[PDB]
Amino acid sequence: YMQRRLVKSLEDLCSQYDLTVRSSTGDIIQFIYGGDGLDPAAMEGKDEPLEFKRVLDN
Amino acid sequence: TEGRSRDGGLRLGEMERDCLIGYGASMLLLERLMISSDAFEVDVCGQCG
Amino acid sequence: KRITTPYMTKYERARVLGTRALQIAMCAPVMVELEGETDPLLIAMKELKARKIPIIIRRYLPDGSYEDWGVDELIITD
Amino acid sequence: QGRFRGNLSGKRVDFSGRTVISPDPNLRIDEVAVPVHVAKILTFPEKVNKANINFLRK
Amino acid sequence: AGILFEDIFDVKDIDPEGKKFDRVSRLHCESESFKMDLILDVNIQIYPVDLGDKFRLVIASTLYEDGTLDDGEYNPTDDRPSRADQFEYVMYGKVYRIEGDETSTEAATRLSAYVSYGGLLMRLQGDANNLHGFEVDSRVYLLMKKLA
Amino acid sequence: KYGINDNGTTEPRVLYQLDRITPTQVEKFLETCRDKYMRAQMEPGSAVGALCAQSIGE
Amino acid sequence: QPSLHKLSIMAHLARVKPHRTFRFNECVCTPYNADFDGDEMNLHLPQTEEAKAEALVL
Ligand SMILES: [Mg+2]
Repeated sequence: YMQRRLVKSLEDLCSQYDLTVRSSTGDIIQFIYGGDGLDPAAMEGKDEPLEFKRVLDN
Repeated sequence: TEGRSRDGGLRLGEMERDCLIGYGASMLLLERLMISSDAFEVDVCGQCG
Repeated sequence: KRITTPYMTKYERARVLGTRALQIAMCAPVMVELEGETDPLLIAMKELKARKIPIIIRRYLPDGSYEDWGVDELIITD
Repeated sequence: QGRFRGNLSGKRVDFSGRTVISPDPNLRIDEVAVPVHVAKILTFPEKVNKANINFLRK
Repeated sequence: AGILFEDIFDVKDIDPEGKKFDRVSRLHCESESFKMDLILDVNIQIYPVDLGDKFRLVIASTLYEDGTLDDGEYNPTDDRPSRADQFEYVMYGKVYRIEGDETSTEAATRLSAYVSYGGLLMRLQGDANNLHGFEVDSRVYLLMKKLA
Repeated sequence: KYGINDNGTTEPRVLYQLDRITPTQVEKFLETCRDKYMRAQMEPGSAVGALCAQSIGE
Repeated sequence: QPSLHKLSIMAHLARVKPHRTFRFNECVCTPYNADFDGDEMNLHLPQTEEAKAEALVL
């Protein structure tokens, strides 16, 4: 039930091409997604986009 | 129809619709919840609605 | 000039391969020389790797302004 | 079982199946082994074009 | 002679932290002619090592004494006189980490060479003048023979 | 700590293996970091509210 | 069937096999939270080339 409420509240949000996140009407929620503009699915480090020491050893 | 004994077919629930929203598969969600369930052409008047 | 991202996103890749495989499933001319591949989605992916799909992506910014990008001039990746 | 909660929110679909699962490591990780008695029923409409006329005749 | 290193070692301790494994023991050695210390894993089923033993260790970049550095693939079946005939235990691994020590704050010359024989490690630590010719990703043949 | 002159002429040449970094590796390092940062951005169109809802409800 | 996160539904490339069970590789048990104890898993075959392509890519 908690997840059904969170889905019905959040599902309209989408990341536009100018990298803002706007609601269904067009009001801005965030000017950039999460401050940096980065995907959580591509985080190689602890919530950071790279881990430089591992890449340099690579 | 509903169950196995009626040769019924499965159910896209309220949660698998959410999961298909999460991928951003717009046309797959359209195809599942319209074309392979009940497709129908209406004609809507544009002036009176 | 065009300000949006030069990488083809995964949604643009999915729909360009969808519309192109649908057109090749109907009797459209195939731009690359196919080699006995039958499933039209494979023919669309072979067209995408060789950069010959005749699709222009029109990306709409939410104010109303748009940008036309050819599929052959995006930077596709895995 | 009304219109909204019963038929608009989530509706039953066809071209579907339901079977008990059992493991098989010999497949790749992006393959599923569909039985024959389900794959004879589930169909995909393949439009005839120039690339696959000789396949669909067979 | 494509020898990188050749010295006589003496075993100081056979199993430091208990017999963790059945077939492999973690030797801790030390040399005579130089001030080398040697951590080594050997296969003690095929080649038993006791506590006060004393062996001669050789690390060479090739097994052929004419200096033929051609090694596309090793052949166990072919027979020809090689360097391994003078020895009783021949492994083969890769150097993977040359690393300077951190225990001294300035003006030290002790270097460590970690050589991994398919998982069986070896720390060859000593003065930097002895270890000339070690590089990362070079493939060495260890050779070894007990002395009377 | 090791007394290595930067001209490249000290005699135990194994000492140049300690913290070895070359300009080719610096070029490949910076290109790999730029490529990972460019592929790690939130792609536009991503249904990011649904990802928030599922990543909290799971 | 109880679809918690978005990896409760993925798309595999089917292969037909004689016996009567859906057989997938066991490395994919962690997304579905399947357990092979008589668990059932639904199948959905898309009927349109756009639906195939969106399933295969996304
Ligand atoms: Mg279970």
